[PDB]
Amino acid sequence: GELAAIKQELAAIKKELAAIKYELAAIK
Amino acid sequence: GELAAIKQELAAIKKELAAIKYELAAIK
Amino acid sequence: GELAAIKQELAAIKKELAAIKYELAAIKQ
Repeated sequence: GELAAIKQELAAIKKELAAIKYELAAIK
Repeated sequence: GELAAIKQELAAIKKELAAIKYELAAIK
Repeated sequence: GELAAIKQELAAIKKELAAIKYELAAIKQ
C-alpha cells in the first residue's frame, strides 16, 4: 500500500487546493 | 532514496495546505 | 513511469501553493 497511499494523498490535495481557490476568488 | 523522498515532499505540502486554509478562514 | 508522473504532480502542486501564498500575502496588505 505505499504507492497507493501516495496517490490517495495526491488526489486529496486537489480537493484542498479547490477549497482554497474558491475562498481566494470570493475575497477578490 | 528517490522513492522514499516523496513522503517528505507530501508531509511538507500537507503542513502548508493546513496553514493556508487556516489563514484564509481567519481573515473572512 | 510512476516516479515521473508523481514528480510532475508535486511540481504542479508547489506552483499552485506558491501562487496562493503570494496572493494571500498581497491581500493581508
